[PDB]
Amino acid sequence: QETTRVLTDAAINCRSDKLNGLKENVIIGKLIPAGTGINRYRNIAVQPTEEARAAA
Amino acid sequence: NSVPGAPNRVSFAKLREPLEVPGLLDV
Amino acid sequence: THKRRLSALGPGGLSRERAGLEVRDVHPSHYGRMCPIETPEGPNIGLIGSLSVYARVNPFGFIETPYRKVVDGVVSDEIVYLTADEEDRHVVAQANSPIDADGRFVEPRVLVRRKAGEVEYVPSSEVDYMDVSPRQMVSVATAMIPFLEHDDANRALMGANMQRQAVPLVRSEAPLVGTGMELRAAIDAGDVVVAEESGVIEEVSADYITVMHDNGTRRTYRMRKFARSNHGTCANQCPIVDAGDRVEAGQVIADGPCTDDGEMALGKNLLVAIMPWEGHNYEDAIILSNRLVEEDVLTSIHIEEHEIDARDTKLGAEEITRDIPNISDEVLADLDERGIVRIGAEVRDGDILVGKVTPKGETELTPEERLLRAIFGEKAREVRDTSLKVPHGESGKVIGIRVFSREDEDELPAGVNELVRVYVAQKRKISDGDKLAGRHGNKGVIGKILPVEDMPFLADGTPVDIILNTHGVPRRMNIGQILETHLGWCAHSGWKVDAAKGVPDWAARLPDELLEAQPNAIVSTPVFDGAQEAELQGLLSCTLPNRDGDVLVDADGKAMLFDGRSGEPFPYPVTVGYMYIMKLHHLVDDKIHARSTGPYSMITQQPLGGKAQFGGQRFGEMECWAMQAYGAAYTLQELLTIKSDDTVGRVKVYEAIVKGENIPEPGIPESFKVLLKELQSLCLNVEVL
Amino acid sequence: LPKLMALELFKPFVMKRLVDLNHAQNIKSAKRMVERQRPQVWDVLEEVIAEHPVLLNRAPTLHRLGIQAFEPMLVEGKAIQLHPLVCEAFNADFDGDQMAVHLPLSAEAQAEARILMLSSNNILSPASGRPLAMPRLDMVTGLYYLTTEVPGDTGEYQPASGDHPETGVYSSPAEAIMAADRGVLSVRAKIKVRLTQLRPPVEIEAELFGHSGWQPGDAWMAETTLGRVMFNELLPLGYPFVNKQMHKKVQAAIINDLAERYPMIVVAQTVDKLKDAGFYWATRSGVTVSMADVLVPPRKKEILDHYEERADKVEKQFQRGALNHDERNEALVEIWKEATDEVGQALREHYPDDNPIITIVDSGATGNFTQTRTLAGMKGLVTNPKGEFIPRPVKSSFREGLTVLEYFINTHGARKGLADTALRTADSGYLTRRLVDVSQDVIVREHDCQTERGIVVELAERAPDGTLIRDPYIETSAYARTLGTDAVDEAGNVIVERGQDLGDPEIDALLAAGITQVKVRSVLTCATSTGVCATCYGRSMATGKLVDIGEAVGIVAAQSIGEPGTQLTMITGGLPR
Amino acid sequence: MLISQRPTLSEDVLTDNRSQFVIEPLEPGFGYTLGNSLRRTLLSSIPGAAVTSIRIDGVLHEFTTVPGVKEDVTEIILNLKSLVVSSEEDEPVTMYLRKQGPGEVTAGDIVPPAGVTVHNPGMHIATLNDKGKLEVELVVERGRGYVPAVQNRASGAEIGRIPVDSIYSPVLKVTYKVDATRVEQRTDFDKLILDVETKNSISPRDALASAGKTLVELFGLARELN
Amino acid sequence: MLISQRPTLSEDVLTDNRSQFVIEPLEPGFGYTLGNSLRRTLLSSIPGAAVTSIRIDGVLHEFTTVPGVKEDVTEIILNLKSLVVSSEEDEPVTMYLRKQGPGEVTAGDIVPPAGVTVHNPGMHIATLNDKGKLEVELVVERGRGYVPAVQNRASGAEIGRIPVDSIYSPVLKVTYKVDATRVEQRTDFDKLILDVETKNSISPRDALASAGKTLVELFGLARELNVEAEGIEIGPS
Amino acid sequence: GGYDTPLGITNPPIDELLDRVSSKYALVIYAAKRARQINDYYNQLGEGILEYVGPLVEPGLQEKPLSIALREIHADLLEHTEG
Ligand SMILES: [Mg+2]
Ligand SMILES: [Zn+2]
Repeated sequence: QETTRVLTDAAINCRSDKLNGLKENVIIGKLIPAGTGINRYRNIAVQPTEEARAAA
Repeated sequence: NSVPGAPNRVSFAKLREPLEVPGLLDV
Repeated sequence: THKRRLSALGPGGLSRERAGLEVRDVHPSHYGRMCPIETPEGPNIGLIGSLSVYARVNPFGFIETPYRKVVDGVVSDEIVYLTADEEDRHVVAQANSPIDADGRFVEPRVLVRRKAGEVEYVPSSEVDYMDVSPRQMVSVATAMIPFLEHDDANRALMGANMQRQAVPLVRSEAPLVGTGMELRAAIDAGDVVVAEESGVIEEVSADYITVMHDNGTRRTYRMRKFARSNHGTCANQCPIVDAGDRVEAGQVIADGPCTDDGEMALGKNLLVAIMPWEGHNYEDAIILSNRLVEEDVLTSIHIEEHEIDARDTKLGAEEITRDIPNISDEVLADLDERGIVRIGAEVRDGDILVGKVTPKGETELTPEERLLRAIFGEKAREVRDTSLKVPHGESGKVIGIRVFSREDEDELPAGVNELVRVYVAQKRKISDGDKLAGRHGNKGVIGKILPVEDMPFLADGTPVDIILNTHGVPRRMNIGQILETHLGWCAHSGWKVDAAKGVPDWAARLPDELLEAQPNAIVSTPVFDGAQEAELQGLLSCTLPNRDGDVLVDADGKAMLFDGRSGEPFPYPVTVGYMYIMKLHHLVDDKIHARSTGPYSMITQQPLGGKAQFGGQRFGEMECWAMQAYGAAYTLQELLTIKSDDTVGRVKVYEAIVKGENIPEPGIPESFKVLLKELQSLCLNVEVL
Repeated sequence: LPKLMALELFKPFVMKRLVDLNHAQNIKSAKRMVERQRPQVWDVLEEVIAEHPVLLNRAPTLHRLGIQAFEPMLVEGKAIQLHPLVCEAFNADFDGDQMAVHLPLSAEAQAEARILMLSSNNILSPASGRPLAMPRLDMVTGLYYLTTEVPGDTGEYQPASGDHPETGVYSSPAEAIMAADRGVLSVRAKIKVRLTQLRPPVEIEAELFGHSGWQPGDAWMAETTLGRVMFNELLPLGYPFVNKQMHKKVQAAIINDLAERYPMIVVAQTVDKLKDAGFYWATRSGVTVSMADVLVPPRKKEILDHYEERADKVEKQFQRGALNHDERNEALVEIWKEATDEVGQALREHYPDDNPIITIVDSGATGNFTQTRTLAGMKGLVTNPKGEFIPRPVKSSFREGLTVLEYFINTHGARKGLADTALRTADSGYLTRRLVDVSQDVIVREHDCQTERGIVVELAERAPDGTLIRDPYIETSAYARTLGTDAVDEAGNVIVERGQDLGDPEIDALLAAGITQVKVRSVLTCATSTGVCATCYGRSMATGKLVDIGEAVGIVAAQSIGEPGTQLTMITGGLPR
Repeated sequence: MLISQRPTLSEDVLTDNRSQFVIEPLEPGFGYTLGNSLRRTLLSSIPGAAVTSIRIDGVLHEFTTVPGVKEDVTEIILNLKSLVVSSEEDEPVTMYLRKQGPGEVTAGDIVPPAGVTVHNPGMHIATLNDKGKLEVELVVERGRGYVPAVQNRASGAEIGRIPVDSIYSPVLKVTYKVDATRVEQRTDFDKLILDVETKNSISPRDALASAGKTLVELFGLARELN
Repeated sequence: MLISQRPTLSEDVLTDNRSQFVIEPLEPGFGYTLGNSLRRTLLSSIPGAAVTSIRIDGVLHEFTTVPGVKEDVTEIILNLKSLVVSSEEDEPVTMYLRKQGPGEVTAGDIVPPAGVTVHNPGMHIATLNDKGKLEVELVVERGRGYVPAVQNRASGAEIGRIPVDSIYSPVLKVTYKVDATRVEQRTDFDKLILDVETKNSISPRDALASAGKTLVELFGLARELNVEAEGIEIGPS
Repeated sequence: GGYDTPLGITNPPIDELLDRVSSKYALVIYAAKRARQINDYYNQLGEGILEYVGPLVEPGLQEKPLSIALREIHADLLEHTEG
């Protein structure tokens, strides 16, 4: 509530986000850093064994 | 009971009713 | 019940959220004037009152109530309309009182109320005024509900509210057991032909009755035939008498809706079972028997109306005609000479109702389609193919055709040249899931429509109709159905009490002349003065059987039944009997919605939902919280982007589904960027890094 | 799945598939042919539905499990059939509710359905670890009738030898099925067989075998009824016998242990078998309701009269002016409550146990005995809509039939009763919503924080006159915890080391130690910057094992606390407290 | 011991439409399943005759009224649902019914084509006055069991065609009961009596033995076929 | 009539005598017409042989003691119960099992007379501790189904012969369930599930044809009133 | 161990499958990227050949590639890395 004063002071502050919060990441609609959003989990290299690839 | 074309329906009234029901649309 | 209705809110009245929960509750002054039972279940409790039976309006604008006045232990018939204000000073007596043949009390000590409303117990000296009756705290629709005194008032509020939502059937058999209200109800309802003048019948029709008054003149009486409701139900009327009958002023000549023989009927008498069975009565699930759908005993009538006009636009005029743009002729051979379809066509969804066509203007085409039109050698026209078609999941015949026109003297609002209306009716079978209930607040939906053979049945083999579950009994406190189960089977069975030497003590008082019953009987019990419990057990003691000497129902009111599935008898006797039930209006076409792709808003890109729209499904907030609780974020990115607001993705993912290719990556929600432009409107250097 | 709605949903997919085999020229013959609903779509439709998940919702959304996944197949008609056990998580009743439909298209989300959102594997509470698809009312009375124990039954194990043998012995279970299906052998009788496929309890196969009481092919005598036999036939092969009457708490312990020591897939199989047999006997149990079933309390009248002379003396003493208003008011409160207590005790004391009415709450299915006391007996004291009790009191019952006046008073507590419901379920999501707000940055971050601080646990305090009494509240406190400190004994040795999951055998071991204080790692000491560590948190309620890395626990905590706040009733003890 | 004989049947006639059928001896507890078997058959599995559809010249659709008659059309539909007829051949033949003047529309007033008969001639249908005319044609078809209403638009019928649900059912009520000796030296045998009442179309021998032939037909693959 | 489909039968082979049957398709509602019917049918329509009465020397008065062996009396009873024997003679035939000294007696250790046969001779029966000479009398006759234990016609006057239950049915367990698959093309037709438990004496396929054959033989009573009746037809193979 | 036969979606059980991945998440993304390679592969199989290969395990008659990727996982025929 009272969103105007909530904005205009931070504009003086020129503060930004860290995209750390997730409800905000809903607002931007990008992937949240929770559940299926961690980089170690969404950055998997997927490739077979070469022995199964020898079967062809 | 004060209705001309009424079919009979048997009741369990132990009392009587001295005053009948008024007209409902009279409100 | 829409009339006689007491409302609190409104202009000149309170605000709904800005009125506390203190005006809502009842106060002991509410007695005898407004029934506290009838109110809607939602956010209106205490806001909508219901006016009682014997109330009357003060010319000043208040409630007046008649009361019997007693002098010195002599109750007079002196009917005195009274208000609550003077009632505070005075002494109100008891309805069920030991009154001895004059107005004289057996007991000297009487329960009484003070002006506080506290219940005090007094000697018989001060009493000036007496109640006129029981049921004084009871409204009209409340008064049609038997055995109220044995069940919960909350459940009474439920099923009492439910009975206004009943639907008419096509048969209207009278209920087996009721009270002294239903015959008294419809005669003041005014949907049923009441005899105006005492005369004799001259000649009737299927549609009119020409009466013969005793003094000279005659009069015809046109009954209404299949009139449409505000909700689409049937208002057909039908004669019940012959052509030569000596009738009297006030008598019933013909009934219309759910009434029969002068009294209301909300359903049929059916054979009930109280066992739990195979999870098909699992927590108020309800099952049926096959005979009823084939004997059509629950068939409904539903009339749905459509309406469209011919108008004028800036370019020109709308056109109703038989001339169509590019179309089949199979979709035309059931239409008349001048557009609209003819009498008695059976439609399916997507069929064309009225041939409507408007001019386009003067546009250009793609060269490729213009090439194809040269290939197929047919330019169409400079018009638009925008005709009236039927909405979906809808069928039935069209009966009436109504049509107006501005040039044909018809008064109708401006800009419009011509008007048409369509009336579409349909017989609907009863099927699964529809809303069924009994009078005691019990309710539920149809799970399974069985065959006729997998069914509980008697030693005489007679199949049952429905089966109800056990556990609706204890926690919901609704044993009045059990009461009318015993009394109902007493009515279907019939008795003749064998007390030829001495009357038993249960039947020693109640009426006389009642100790027989020809079966298929017509009985009633009032609200608070009906039967008593030992009497109910007493009527079971006489058991006039169907054909042969056969006590199917014992002195405990249960029967021995066979498996309808494997065959063996059951190792316990089972409570069974008859119950009067009813049907409501929440059919499965009403609340069904479904959509893959349809119209959208013009403000936002969101799907739009209304009647003729497919509807859309509003997805909330805590839902999204639980989606976070899974952490299935790709689902969320699917939901809020390609399904909600980004236009340019919808063509991509839809076309990918068409080709069966890969799911494309969800692009930037453009609806998000709209906020950024709003910030850029207001002196904000916003920026992403 | 209702099929008209199904074909209405799956339109572009079936429009793709029907053209692929040459039933159509294009998209336009496809879509138009759908709008004609020609009969060639249906055999296509079974191909296009299978292996594709679906999602369903019921408003309002209380906790997480109110939306779960399934694989649909076709259902005739316009009604949605449903497996009954999800009604607990849905808080559902067959009154005429609605449920929603959802559908993913990206196969990533389809895997999200088929692995996490699938209802097959969300079985326990995220808040307590008890199950949710644990069976209920009709399965409860089915198993309770099927497993109750009745002496004096037909053909029961006799022995009166001296003229004829013991006569309660049978070789195979199917033998006892056959003789049971003849009318001679009765179902619910104590009999003796030898079981060649099932496992005896610990004491029996301990002395029989010692090394291993394996039971594929070796037998052992017993004495039970046939119902528990075919009960444990539905159990898995490795699990031993039970031989008790089935209570909801007992079966809760059964699903608890089998949920512990076994993989997940066997559980749902066993449960579906249990609802099958439980319906099968839930039919033949024969539980009816008659007017004769509700009996009459015989000498309740003299108790009423006794407290009428008491209340008459008291109100006479108020009429004299010997005491004031509130004192006689409270005197009537206490005296009539004592009348209520006596009629309750005599009420339960009067009945036999084979009343089907009491048998419901004897199983602990639904309601309590107070609802019976309102049913048969007396109602008693009604509150004001203000809130004060009313001194009349209510003396009769529903079964006795009321007067006008008592019912007219019962209006108050009824209607003021139903006033509060929408107030509760409305106001709960407000506070709950703020709990969702402040907690939204509470995730799992890493594996191990490795501080050494930690909280201490009460751990079944001494009471040295018995020297060990058990904490009742172990269950929300000691399980799913990790040791940051080594468990030390009377001087001895470290019996339990740093870092174990602290289940029931830890309670057994440290209970065998007899100690009451162990410093245990918690989340309050976590020294990470943002988020907390899995060692700091412990076993999640979901898997019953250690929580993974990709979790945000605060949301589940928010739904867990904010969820059951509807069911709070009655200085303040209420929910706005 | 293996007691060796074969049970038999006989008939005891109660009325024209109702009769008794005794079967003995039996295996112990056996006749329950056979009884539910034959009952469950006779509630479902007997072919018969039923009128299907009609046409009246004075109407186009259902929900209007004829001048002169007293009754609306749907009530007449519900009346003619309660009729009974028997077919000889197997093809959709037609019927007729025409009447002028005041009176009561009886079932015996109808002209039959050769091959069909109706077993309740005085059954009430409707009434008329001086001013009324009766016209109705009737289409009776052969089949079994229940059928719902077929679509006119899917069919190739005219505008005046009225599809109504048809029920092929001769039977009214089937029940039975047992008599179990179970003598206490284990030579046990039982006794079965059967009672079925049809709706005056065919004899109980007809549906009884015919349904039995359907059973013997039904268990052919249950024999050494596999 | 004609059913306008054709139901089929197929057996599925589990372990030795654990056959499994399905039938598709059936119109509603006909699984329940033959589920419990085939249950009671294969239950008690086929003859068989079982233990009729027994007497052991020295077990005259004390009903629970046999010296020289570990086993009590009632164990010998139940162990002799699960013993398959097939015969053809309409008579209570006498048998004798006898053995001196210690030993572990098996099912093949008895001398059979002519007309009987043992289908599990390697089955264990009894163990003899030391120097306990055995002699057991055995009676087996033919018959059908399951019987309760008959009180013998002596009423106390019996020499010590012990009659028990006789299980003449070679079947062991019948169970089944239904389903109603293919609801649209077949228009809500059905699906049959069968499961039978069988002794080692014969294949359950053999018992299937014979018992259901006798079911067909049983409704020929219904068939012999109207040859020219109207039944519903399946058709040829 | 020996449990039952599974049916459709619950075939295969996840119990062996949860052994292969330390979490559930990388199991999800694992099968996800694999199935993306397959639905690449059939619309690559139609026109000219590429270095895309597969499927390693035989399918049914009409089977969606999601379950095909699942049976590739249960066959234990490939590996992965984190990110
Ligand atoms: Mg509900
Ligand atoms: Zn940490």
